[PDB]
Amino acid sequence: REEAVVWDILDEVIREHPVLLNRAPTLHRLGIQAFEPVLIEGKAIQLHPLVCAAYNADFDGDQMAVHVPLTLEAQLEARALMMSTNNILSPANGEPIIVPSQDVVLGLYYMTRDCVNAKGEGMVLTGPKEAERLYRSGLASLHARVKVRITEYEKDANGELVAKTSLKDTTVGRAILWMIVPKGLPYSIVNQALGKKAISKMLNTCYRILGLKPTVIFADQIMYTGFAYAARSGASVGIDDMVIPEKKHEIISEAEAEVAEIQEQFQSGLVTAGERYNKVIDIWAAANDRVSKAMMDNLQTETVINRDGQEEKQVSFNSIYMMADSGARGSAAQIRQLAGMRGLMAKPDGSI
Amino acid sequence: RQMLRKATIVNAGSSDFLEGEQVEYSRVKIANRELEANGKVGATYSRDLLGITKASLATESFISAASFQETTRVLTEAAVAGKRDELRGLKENVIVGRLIPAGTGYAYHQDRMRRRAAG
Amino acid sequence: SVTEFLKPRLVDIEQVSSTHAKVTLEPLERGFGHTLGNALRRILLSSMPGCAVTEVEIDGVLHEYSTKEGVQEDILEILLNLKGLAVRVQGKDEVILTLNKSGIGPVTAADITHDGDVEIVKPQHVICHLTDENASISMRIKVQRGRGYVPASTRILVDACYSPVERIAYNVEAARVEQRTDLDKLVIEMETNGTIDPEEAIRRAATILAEQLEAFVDLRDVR
Amino acid sequence: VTEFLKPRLVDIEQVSSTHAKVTLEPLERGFGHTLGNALRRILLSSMPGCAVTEVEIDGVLHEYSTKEGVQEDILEILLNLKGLAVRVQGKDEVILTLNKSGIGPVTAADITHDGDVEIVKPQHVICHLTDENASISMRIKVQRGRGYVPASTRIHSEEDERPIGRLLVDACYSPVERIAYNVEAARVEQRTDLDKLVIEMETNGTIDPEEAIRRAATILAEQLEAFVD
Amino acid sequence: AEIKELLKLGDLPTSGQIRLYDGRTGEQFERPVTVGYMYMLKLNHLVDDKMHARSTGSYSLVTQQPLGGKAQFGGQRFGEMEVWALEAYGAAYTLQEMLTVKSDDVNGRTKMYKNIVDGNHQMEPGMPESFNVLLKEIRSLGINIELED
Amino acid sequence: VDIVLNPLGVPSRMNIGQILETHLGMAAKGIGDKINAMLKQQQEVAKLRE
Amino acid sequence: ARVTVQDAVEKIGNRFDLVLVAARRARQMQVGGKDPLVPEENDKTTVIALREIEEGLINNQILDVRERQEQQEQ
Amino acid sequence: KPLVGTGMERAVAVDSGVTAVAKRGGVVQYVDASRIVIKVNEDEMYPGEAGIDIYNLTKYTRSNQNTCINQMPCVSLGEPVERGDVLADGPSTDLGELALGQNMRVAFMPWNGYNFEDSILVSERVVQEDRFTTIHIQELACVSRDTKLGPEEITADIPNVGEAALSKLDESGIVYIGAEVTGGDILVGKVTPKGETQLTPEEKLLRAIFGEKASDVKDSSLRVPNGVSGTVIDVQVFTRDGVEKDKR
Amino acid sequence: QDLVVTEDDCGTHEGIMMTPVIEGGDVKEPLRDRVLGRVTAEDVLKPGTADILVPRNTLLHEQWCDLLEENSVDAVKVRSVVSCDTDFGVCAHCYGRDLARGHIINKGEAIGVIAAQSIGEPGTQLTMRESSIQVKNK
Repeated sequence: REEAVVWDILDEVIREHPVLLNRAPTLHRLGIQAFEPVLIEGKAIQLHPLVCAAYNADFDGDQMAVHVPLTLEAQLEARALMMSTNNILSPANGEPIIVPSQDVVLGLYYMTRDCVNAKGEGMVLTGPKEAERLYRSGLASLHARVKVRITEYEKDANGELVAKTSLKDTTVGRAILWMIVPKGLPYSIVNQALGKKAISKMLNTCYRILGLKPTVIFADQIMYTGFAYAARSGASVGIDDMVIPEKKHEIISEAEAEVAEIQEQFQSGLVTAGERYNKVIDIWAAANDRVSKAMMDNLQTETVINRDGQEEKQVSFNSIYMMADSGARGSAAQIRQLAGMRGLMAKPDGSI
Repeated sequence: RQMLRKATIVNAGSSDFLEGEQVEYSRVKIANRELEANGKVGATYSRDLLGITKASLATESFISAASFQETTRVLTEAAVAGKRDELRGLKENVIVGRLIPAGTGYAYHQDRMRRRAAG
Repeated sequence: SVTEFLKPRLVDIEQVSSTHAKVTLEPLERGFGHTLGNALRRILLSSMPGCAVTEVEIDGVLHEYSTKEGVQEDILEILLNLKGLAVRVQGKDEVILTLNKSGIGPVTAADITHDGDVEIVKPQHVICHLTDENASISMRIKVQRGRGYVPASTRILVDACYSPVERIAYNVEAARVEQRTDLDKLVIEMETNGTIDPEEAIRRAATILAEQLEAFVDLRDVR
Repeated sequence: VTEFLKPRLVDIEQVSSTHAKVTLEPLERGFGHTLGNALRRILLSSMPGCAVTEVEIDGVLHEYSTKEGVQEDILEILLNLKGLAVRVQGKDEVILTLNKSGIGPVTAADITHDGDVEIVKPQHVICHLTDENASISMRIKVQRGRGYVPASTRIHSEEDERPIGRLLVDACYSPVERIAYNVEAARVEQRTDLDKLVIEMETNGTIDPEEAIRRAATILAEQLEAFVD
Repeated sequence: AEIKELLKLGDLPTSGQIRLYDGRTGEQFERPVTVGYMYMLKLNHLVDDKMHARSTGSYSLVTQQPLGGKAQFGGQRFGEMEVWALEAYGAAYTLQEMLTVKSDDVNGRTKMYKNIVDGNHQMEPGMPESFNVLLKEIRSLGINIELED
Repeated sequence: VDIVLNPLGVPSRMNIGQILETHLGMAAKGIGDKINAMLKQQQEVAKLRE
Repeated sequence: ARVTVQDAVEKIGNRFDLVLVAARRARQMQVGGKDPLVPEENDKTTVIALREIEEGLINNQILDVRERQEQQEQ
Repeated sequence: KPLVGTGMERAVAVDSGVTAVAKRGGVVQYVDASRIVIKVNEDEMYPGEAGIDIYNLTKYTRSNQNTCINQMPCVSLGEPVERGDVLADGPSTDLGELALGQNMRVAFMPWNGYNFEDSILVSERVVQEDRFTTIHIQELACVSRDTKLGPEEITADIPNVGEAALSKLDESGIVYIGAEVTGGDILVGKVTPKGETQLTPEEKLLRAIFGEKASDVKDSSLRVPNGVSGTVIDVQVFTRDGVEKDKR
Repeated sequence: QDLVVTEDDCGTHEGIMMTPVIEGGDVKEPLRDRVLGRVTAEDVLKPGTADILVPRNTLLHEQWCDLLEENSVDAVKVRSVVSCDTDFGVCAHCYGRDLARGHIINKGEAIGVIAAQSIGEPGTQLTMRESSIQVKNK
């Protein structure tokens, strides 16, 4: 009859009974984890970015497997061993299994940045209402010279933490992210531009210092905070964001003449066909390297900003460049192909 | 450590005048014989590594390594030996459905092994 | 039915501290709960009455690059710690208070001249650092009454933290009523500045908004 | 409050019968953003209306089938006629009707005019006819709902009912379909510079702009009422 | 180039970046974004076969196992690599039940169903039927099947 | 707009074509909307023709 | 729920007997005849047994001693 | 219709032949939701020929991939068209294009984790207008199979059966076209006769009291699939020659 | 299929010395992690003569690593697999924790199970194919 009272009964049962999930091709011990089951109104499974890479799927047409611990020993073991909330560090490399690799990294990066001097650049405060000074008005995560009294806590005493108040200047976003940060770590870690490897270092150090419980608290908080802040950014893409360096059109032309020169040698018979081929290959490689350098410089931190000096070469804001810098997605090698030449990329089977 | 086992011996050493005895078993025999009873019983052994394609046949449970690659000759040999699987390996306790001496069941199997002591 | 909307009945609120607390509500309409929470934040933050500290005339150089003169507190430091003091004007308008003490060093809230309508939530609130010797100084600070907040860069002179709160946010959770599961629940988590009951402040904000909008409903819900 | 200067409804301009740009009085700082956002949200949220809910037509038995003399499919009939919207009186769950023959285009006007409903535009589509001899006969039942009610959301309502010949379709049941905010600051000289928010509202024409705004405001007030407690 | 030009002819941003408003909190959005219309196609592999469950099924006449790929509420078969993974867990109860409860057990299936009804949470190992079947297959070919104690 | 696309995948597949699609679609939807708006005032045949 | 299990691992050390003790307590609670020494909050017997063991009240020796006392009292 | 394609879809449907080309036609004679009749002008009308063409497109034809192909008519009335003109609107086609898919508005931004790597965020809007709703037509069948224990015939006579099941069946046992179907609803009800009984005093009394079934006919009925529900679009039947049941 | 932890201590001084991999141009893999979670033999001693850095059986949790980095020692003899005298698998004194369990691997730990999926994990490999002397530093 599909009774709603039955629905209530099932929800009462569904509370204290964990479940197991796994992906299609088992490759690691990371393929299957255990977690608290929560009903969702749909026709699919909902997965946090917690076990994502370990699941080795890719948000595409895929399947998962659910396992019901029937015996009490089964439940105890799964919450004890199969539970994802324990596979923190990768059993093989020793590094964290849970390595935040989604756009949350991009959001934390957008937290700790400073263009040159934004609105209220010289603002100095305590920090608690910095959430107002940013969210309401007054401050941006991209702001510089924001001085704040920082109440760090170092567990210098044997099994005991001691607080300390300073006047560290930073950006709005880094100091804000310091709020959800746990007590142990010094704020020097929070003084950065928040790249991906930086996130990795933060996670590992936190694992070293505190322990799994606050570590998981911080991890989830980082997930939520990134999912929020990066959303405040949007960070779209467009045709103009990729900028074509005009120098290649000259440099390549120069290399073109070089090839003709090599060709002329082949016409004179002085350069062997293999020798001419090697020379042309080296010339093309050098031209490619020069063009790649030119494209990088065009996409480097090369943008003049109006200010007292009015010539302030700061970090560029193009999606691809910043994402590669922090480490979000894509490759600088990928970018060069997309905007400069794709490279040699010549191999019928082995040849060039 | 898997790739090296079943050591070959040059001197019989009162153990056996053959080749291919488990290096661990050979050492165990040497310890239980040289130290306890016959120190003069020394079997000069030679350790050589083994390849995966063949070393798979080196198993102590007949159920194990049975379907390893083929079974026809394997089953023939197992019957010819009048051999007993003895329910020892992980695959053994699994296919048999015995509490493997692993995980929490290790102690249980150990307890079973404890029961295997008294009887 | 057509115009009936779900009202929240479970209003259980857990107080973490005298200022830190989180309340939660029963099912609000899907999307309506989120709108309610966002508007609650916008109103309760964009405008919040309270007496606050704005400007002082301390004994020494009017420039920020001044000397400690044995106070062992930078001018910015003493100013910020003074901003970290809860001055509530009962009925008094912008008034002035001054302080002077011996050279103990412990700069608590008991040194300044006591007023009737002026009240301090914290008798141990820090104002400046420990003096180096028996030297004193004249505060000559003033406290005003206002709503919301204002930067001191524009309006002269330390700050305008007229809102007597610390932090607040709303979290939206989902649930089912009986079977339909598109049910929204708003749970606020807020630390207060102090001297203000979060329940009383919330009720005051609700009344403020209701009065601010009552002219629009065209005297709706007459009977 | 300290002279909170509450805004009020004023300067309401009707761009069209279903396109409107209305104004309000100026308000104090910080409310205009909240006012406009909450207004757009609540207005789009719950605008009760009347629409076609179940169809019982003499001709077809299976709507996935064709019909001689008629051009559009029966599913096409359901789609185009789903464009039927009409003002409804206090009466709800009514049965309007429409039956006609001929060779001209079929318009919404050829519907049985009852005393509790009003068709906004004679220009909707009723599957314009093709042959002289054919005669379409239908009676459309209209219900009053607040939002989109799924086709199988109404499935459980009929246990022994709903014979082959009476069928259900989906709807929106919300004549709002547009509510947007634009806050400016003007007409403030005697006091501090206040802000007036203009609301762009393009309803289905079923609900009046001011009436709908008032209903939404009453809903919001009812909501905020518990918030004090 | 002609696209960006016609954007001006369409009175639209040639760059395409445009203001955005967050429907959840109503903040003017940073990073003016370029938005548009894109085509999208729905591919065959719809959900209409995705969802799949099972609670209690029938055993086969031979090997007494579950059905398969949604054939009569069928159920898929686990993986040997997954079995190795399960061993890597060292979850003896889990693997034991998987080889017992989620396997060909008939008389153990009934006992377990009765226990689950009674809330006993116990599985009885016994010996797999496939074991005796393979023993017979040995006896079926030219070798006696005899198991010592 | 009813579709908010995950944008972070833009680089790792050189899907510039998606961006070209975004631009072309914005322009074309604009052209159609403008023509329909011209129709809303029941504009003349010669004017819409030009 | 109790997301991560580290306290029980430290209380046991071998990490394989901790689950055994938890399951032994859980089966005994499910069958009956025992009372939870920790204040339950309408949860599964597994979580309650895990909490009681981690509280420093249930061990492989406490349960054995209690069982021996119960058997001898018959 | 596909807004920005590659220019080919016209021909890609033209030569594909899921639509109808106007073979030697000059103007439209009759247009119908089941066919189109076109009168051929005398210039191209063959002598002694009707000068009329009837293209009877078939809606709701269950094609190879279990999809739902239903060719639609292009013209409305009296449309003058020359030879080979696109006359039929085919599946995923619109006035002659490979109309494969929906042109939906989108914007570029990540947000709130719901668009983590390869996710698309369709709000309630495209649910409302329900663009991209899927169509399908799926079939089933049954057989009579005159048997040794007794022929199974579609008589809707199901002994020991609930009445509501028969509420949708015909005297033939068929279901009338246009019905709704959910669950395991009986589809084609045959009754396979079983081995005859003796005097059988218990069974004799059973036939005396209730009778007419005697468990002689065992349920040889067809029922709707489990977890597949719908509405009966169309039916067909083929009986071995010499068998003239033809009830419905 | 048979590898698992069965013994605690090997009681055998036999082991292998681990040194930084200074191969090619420079050190590809420093012996800071190569023995990071290792438990050496009695071969741990300070660079000074008659100066000892660590005892026989001890695992470098985190602090001996930097101290030995100050000691400028390259190779240390530690007990290893098989080298652990247990006659079946190996003793725990030559396995370490090397996993998310900061506590050492426990008795019954199927290290071979722990391994043997580990080796093949990178299923992303590539396939289908005296005169010049330069000094790096002083």
